[PDB]
Parts: sequence; C-alpha cells; structure tokens
Amino acid sequence: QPSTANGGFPSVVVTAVTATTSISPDIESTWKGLLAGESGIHALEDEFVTKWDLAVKIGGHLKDPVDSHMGRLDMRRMSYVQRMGKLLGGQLWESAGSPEVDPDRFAVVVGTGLGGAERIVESYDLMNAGGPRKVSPLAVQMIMPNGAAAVIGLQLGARAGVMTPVSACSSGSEAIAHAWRQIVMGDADVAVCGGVEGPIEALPIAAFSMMRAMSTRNDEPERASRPFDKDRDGFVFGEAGALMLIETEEHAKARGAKPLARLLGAGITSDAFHMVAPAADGVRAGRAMTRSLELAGLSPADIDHVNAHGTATPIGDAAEANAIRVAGCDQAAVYAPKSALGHSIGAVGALESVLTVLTLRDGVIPPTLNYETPDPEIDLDVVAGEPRYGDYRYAVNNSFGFGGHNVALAFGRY
Amino acid sequence: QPSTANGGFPSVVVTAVTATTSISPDIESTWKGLLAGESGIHALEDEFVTKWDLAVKIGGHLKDPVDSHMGRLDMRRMSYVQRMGKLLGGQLWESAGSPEVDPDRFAVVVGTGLGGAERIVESYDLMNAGGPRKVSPLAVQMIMPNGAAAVIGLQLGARAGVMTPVSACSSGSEAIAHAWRQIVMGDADVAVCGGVEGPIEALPIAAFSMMRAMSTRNDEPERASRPFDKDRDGFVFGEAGALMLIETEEHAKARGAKPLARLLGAGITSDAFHMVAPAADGVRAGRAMTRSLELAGLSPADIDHVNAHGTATPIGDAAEANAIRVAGCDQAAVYAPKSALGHSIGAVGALESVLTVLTLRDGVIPPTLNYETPDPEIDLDVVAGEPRYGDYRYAVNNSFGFGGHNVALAFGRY
Ligand SMILES: Cc1n[nH]c2ccc(NS(=O)(=O)CCCCF)cc12
Ligand SMILES: Cc1n[nH]c2ccc(NS(=O)(=O)CCCCF)cc12
Ligand code: NA
Ligand code: NA
Repeated sequence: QPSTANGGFPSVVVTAVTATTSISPDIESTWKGLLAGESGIHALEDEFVTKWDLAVKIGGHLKDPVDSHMGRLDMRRMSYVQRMGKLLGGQLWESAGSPEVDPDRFAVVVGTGLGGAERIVESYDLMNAGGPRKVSPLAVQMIMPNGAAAVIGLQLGARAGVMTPVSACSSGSEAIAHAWRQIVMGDADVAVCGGVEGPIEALPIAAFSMMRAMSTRNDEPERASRPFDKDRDGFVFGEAGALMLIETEEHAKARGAKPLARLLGAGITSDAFHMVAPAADGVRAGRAMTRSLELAGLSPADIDHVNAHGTATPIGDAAEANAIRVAGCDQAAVYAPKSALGHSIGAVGALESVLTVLTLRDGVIPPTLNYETPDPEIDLDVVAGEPRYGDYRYAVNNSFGFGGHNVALAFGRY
Repeated sequence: QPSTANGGFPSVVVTAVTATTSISPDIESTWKGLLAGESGIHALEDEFVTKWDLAVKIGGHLKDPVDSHMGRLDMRRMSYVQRMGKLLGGQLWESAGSPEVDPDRFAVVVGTGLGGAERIVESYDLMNAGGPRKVSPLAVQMIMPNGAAAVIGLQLGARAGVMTPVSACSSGSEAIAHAWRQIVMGDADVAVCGGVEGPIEALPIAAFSMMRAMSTRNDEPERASRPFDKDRDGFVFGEAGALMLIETEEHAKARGAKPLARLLGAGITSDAFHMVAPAADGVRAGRAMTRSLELAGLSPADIDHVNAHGTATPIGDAAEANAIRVAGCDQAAVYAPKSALGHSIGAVGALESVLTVLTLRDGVIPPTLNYETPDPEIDLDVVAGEPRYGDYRYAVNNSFGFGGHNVALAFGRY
C-alpha cells in the first residue's frame, strides 16, 4: 500500500508562499501581525452598508487593494479574481527565485468560490444598452471561473495541467490537494496551487447573513469572530488570496531551493447531509483527516497541531470538534486563524495552508483571538492569549465548506 | 511503473449512462438518431433572436426541456444546472438498478462551464427591489457552482467526495478523469461523473460570436456544424447534460452489473498559449492523448477510434488534426459528434464520453454530418456518409477547452 512515509509516493515539499490579507499584502508581515495578536477585522466604512442598513457592518478588506496594483489594461482585460491571481502569481514566482522549470512538468491548480461574476452582470448591461456587438470579445475569458488559474498558467507557462476545483470554503485546500495528486501520480514535478476570492460586497453579505451564518457584533469588530468560544455569533468576512509553490524534493534540491515544509497527504470526503450545514457527528469530516494520515503514513498520535476550519458558527465549530475527536487528534494544539483573518471562502483554505506551513517552520502557533469562555461542549486544546512555542512535527489543516466538502491536508516539518 | 494493463491500477468499468440531448431525452434514442443521420440543430424560434437581431439564429435546444420535469418547489429551490443534475442523477441511478452502495466508498464528480449564474442576477434584482432581507436563505446553495454536484451527492448519498472541476469545454471530461483518479487511488469504489450546462440564451451567443467562434449559416441550420470540412464556419450551440456510472470491475461483478466498456486512463495537460485559442502545433493536446495511453498501457497503434473535440472552428480543427498526428493516432477512425449535437461547453465532454462508450459497445461509429469537402490540410480518416461498423477495441475521447485545457480519456471495449 503506497504512502509518503514508505516511499510509495515521492516526497513533495513547499518552497515558496505568497498571500494578500486584511492584515498585510506580505505573508511574512501577516505572520508577524498574527503573532502580535493583530486583527484584520474592522468596521466597514463602505457606503453600501449605510445604503441597505445591513445586519452586519464588520469585515476585513485587504490591507493593500488588488486594483492599486492594476493599470487600465488589466482593469478591462481581466475580472477581479484574475487580477488577484496575476498579482499573486507574479509575487510567488519572484519569491521563489524566478526558476526556469520544464513547462511540460509544471502544473497550476487554483480554486475559487465563484469566479468572475461581476463581469456577467456587466455584459448583461452592456448589451441591454448597445446591443450584442457591444460585448467585448474578451468577455468569455473573463467570465469563465477557470479564468484565474488560466491567466496564472499562461503567465508562468504551466503546460502539465491548469485546473480549477470549486467547493466553496474548501476550494483553496482542494486545489492544493489535487496539485499534490498531479505530482505523486507522475504528471508533474512542480505546481503552483492555492485559492483566490472576490471582495466583500452587499450581495454576499445579504446572502450569507440570511442563513443566520454571520456574526452581528458590530460594536467590537475585532471581537466578533470567536471560534470555539461560548459567545459564538457566526463568521466574519475577511478578504484573502494565497498561493504556494510545491515540488518534488528531488526537484527542489537540484535547483538549490530551501523547503519550508513537507506536503505529506490529502483526504477528500463529503457529508451528503445538507446543502449548507455540516453533519453534527463529524464522521465524514474526520475521515478526511484520517485519509490524509493514511496517505502520509501517520497516526493520530503524531499530529501535534490542527489548523481548524473554525468559522465560529455555532453548529460549525461543534461539528468540527466532533470531527477532530472522531479522527483521534483531540490532543493536538488547535489554531483557528479565522479569529483574526476572517473567512475568505474560496481562498481561505489556501491561506490557512500557508499559515500551517509557517507554524511548522517557526515552531509557533499564533493565539486564537477572542477565545475567552470555552464552550463546555467543545473540549479542545486551543492556543490562546499569546503565541505557543512548541515542537510541532506534523500538522493537519482542515477545510469543511458549504455543501459538505471536506478537505484535510497533512503537513510535516522539513 | 503503474498502469491499467499491468495491474498497477484497478480495472474500472462503465456500468450505466444517461444523457439529455437536442435529439432526445433518452441516450439510447439519441444514439439511434445519430446512427440514422439525424441532427438536433434547428432554427431558433426564441424571441430573443428577433429582439437583438443576433448574428447566429441556429442551435439545438433540448428535445425535452428540463423544467418540464420540475414542479414549483424545484423551480425556486435550485438553479438550472442543479435541476438538470437532479434529473440526470435520478435517471442514472434507476438505469443502474438503483444499487445500494457503501456511501463511504461512493464519489460524485460533475463538471460545469459556469454554474448557477442566472440566480446571481436574480438576487441582484431581488434586493434592489425589497432590500437585503428579500434574498432567499437558499441563495448561497443555488449560486455556488459546486451546486449541481452537491445536489447529486446529497440525492444519491455520496460520501467519498463531491467535486466540481471547471475548465470550459473540457469540464465534463475532466470530471470523469478525476472520478477515475479517485477510484484508482483507493478513495472510492464507485462514482457518478459527467457534466451539466445551462441553456442557449442571448448573452452566451453574443459573447462567443464576437470571438468569431460561431457558425452563421442560418439558412441551413442542420448543415452549419461542419467539423474538419473545408467550408468550416465555427461551432453551433447544442444543449446537453450527461452522467455515467463508473466503478471497479470487482465492485461491478459482485452486484451483477453488466459493464458497457472500460475506462482505462486519463491525461490532463495545458497549452499555456492563449486565453481562448488553442496552440497550432497541438503538442500539449497530443501529450494528453499520449498520457492517457501511458496510464492505460496502450500504444498509438491500438487506438482504432478517436471521438474528436471537433468544434468546427477553423483554428480548432486544424490544431486537433495536428494533435492527433502528434499523438500518433492519425490512422484511427475519427468521429466529430458536434456535427449533429452541437457544443454544450461544460457538458459536451461527458456526452461525447458516453458516445465513445456506446461506440465500443455496438462496434459502430455514427457519420460525421456535413463532411462533404475535406480540408486539404486535415488528412484524417473521418467517418461520414453512413455509420461505419468496425472492430473497435480502444478509443480516445478528446476535449480541448477554452483556456488551453486538454483532457483525453482512453476507453476500451469490455
Ligand atoms: C463582490 C464580487 N465581485 N466579484 C466577485 C467574485 C467572487 C465573490 N465571492 S464572495 O463569496 O461572494 C466574496 C466573499 C469574500 C469576503 F472576503 C465575490 C465577488
Ligand atoms: C442562460 C443560462 N442561465 N444559466 C446558465 C448557466 C450556465 C450557462 N452556460 S453557457 O455556456 O453560457 C450556455 C451555452 C450552452 C448551449 F448549449 C448558461 C446559463
Ligand atoms: Na484550517
Ligand atoms: Na470528443
């Protein structure tokens, strides 16, 4: 039976990471801000909140907006997520030394929650006003939700596959999972993978808050996102995009790249329970964690750290607590980064994967913000108060998205 | 080195197929219509063609509309592709004997070109008219492009993974590719896979026809789609959805299921050349065919049949002819089903996979319609005039979608 530990799968390592965040456009500055207890969630000064009088008035816009890095050409040639993907794709490649890889062994897997939706309603109005010939010949390549991954593959020259998984909150983690599969199956030796997502706007807020899924603690924005806390209220939006560079260890050593961590395995299961709510028993979500251990060659005892999905909805954290217990990783140190960075849907799984890698690299877990009164039903060892320095050897990043999509990524210290 | 032929991968077989089509809502009636030279492409009697005076006035609506099978509940609870997915999901399961499988070994992989887009502009207007509280709590689960696969997994009880690949015209084939991967890697023993796509409307027509990509031969609708013909004019829309049931051969024999064909391998590459146009040399597209042979254990000589992508654009068919030659399958008998069924984007790769399976089962290839004057630059053995009965043992289905996404599925007679 093949596994990473017994050589059945080639060793895959992470060699570069990049992310834009409500705390910082630089991933290393975001890391240091998280360690200092910073939060990216503030009061929304956007005019659409006062216009429609939204139930939620809090959220985290990117510290550095994507369009401040975009000229007129990009503003009409690409959708938002494509523009975010081009920005992150370029920053990731330079951060990795701008290597020259074999294009036929180079893949791209970038997930997203929805895609270039704003370009559909724009083309809707552009033809209602002037007719069918007033729709741009570039409209198809902007609207298609594979567009972000397509521009990244074209910009970097990836010819071993350009793929876009879609599974809401797990899209970014699932992208890293499939990129790992594309490598261990022999189709590629190096891959850019992650997730991108659109900005906070009025319609996304209205749709999610009508599910009673979002926190409404508008008086203290930095204290609204309270994963595993008894005063839970729901999740808070926090914009993000994130990409990582993974490659076989053989490929990394031959180019002189210093690996940040090891990508050991990936488990994908599904609940088949409800269209938006997770299964309370957490059985299938836990099986995804178990499956990532099986492919990696680990046991629950080896898991020192779990980067939780932790959206801070009442039923979400309760289900994940059961899932962690079902997987047998209840003794692990748990971090819920959505306490500080919020929820970025199609990108957050990729962002939290980057944070998992940094935790294994520096041997430190940032504190879960606003964890002050532990929920009696959730008995987990969550890091809080200050960063916890520890000897973390293996970690699992969880992402359980709407629709019942469970992705677990098993990571190891290099 | 693992392969299907040398036992490195478990044997995977196709046990049931279902499709709705511009010719028939029944896949067996569609097959018989194709063999009799029927076409689903007619003059569009929709009022939006006269309203905007579209350059194209031809296309193939479904013979049996999806919403004629939908009550009021489904018309507000689901988007179009979700409704198509529920219809096809239910028909496929009954056609397979309604088996009772282990939910933890059952996966669903359903691709789509875009998703529930019509529900975004609907929620856009619903809040402009009444405010944020007038957006349905079901809006999120209708809009998310993973929605069709989500309702199919929930309806049939698939708990080993519910996934949605997005890659334009190759989405439906890529879904079958990932479902094959999910099985040969040990994560599942049975999978429902295919693709769904929305109907023909004015905006899709305007966007694609402004790329000069669509045929404008409105006087003879049944003769507009002319793949590999010298009088090529572009592609024609033809609505479709298709699903197939695949499972390990061990799993099929233990339940008494008669396999229709074997799914032997799948190759995914990318061009990284242009956002909508395929590479002229067809090198990466041919490598996807080669890769499916490598995983299957075949050589170009074993390929008797190629179900071509064949959109009938001038540059598309020229690039695929080079791709087939690059892969070394130039002596194979080529079928271009878009000549009769048109192009259904996210679903067509799944539909043409079903047609490939039926070709191997019945030993017959339908004629490529409107192939009357062979393009001098495309020297391929395309089936034309009447069905060609032959001893086809192995076939490859091609799907090269916009964005440079190349998927090749290698199929074998059971
Ligand atoms: C707005 C918008 N314009 N274009 C988009 C494309 C995708 C999404 N996705 S989203 O979930 O609604 C945003 C929530 C993430 C908050 F950090 C939104 C938009
Ligand atoms: C319209 C519509 N409403 N909802 C949709 C969801 C997806 C798509 N896809 S499409 O490419 O534009 C249709 C082209 C296929 C022709 F057979 C269209 C719609
Ligand atoms: Na996590
Ligand atoms: Na084909």
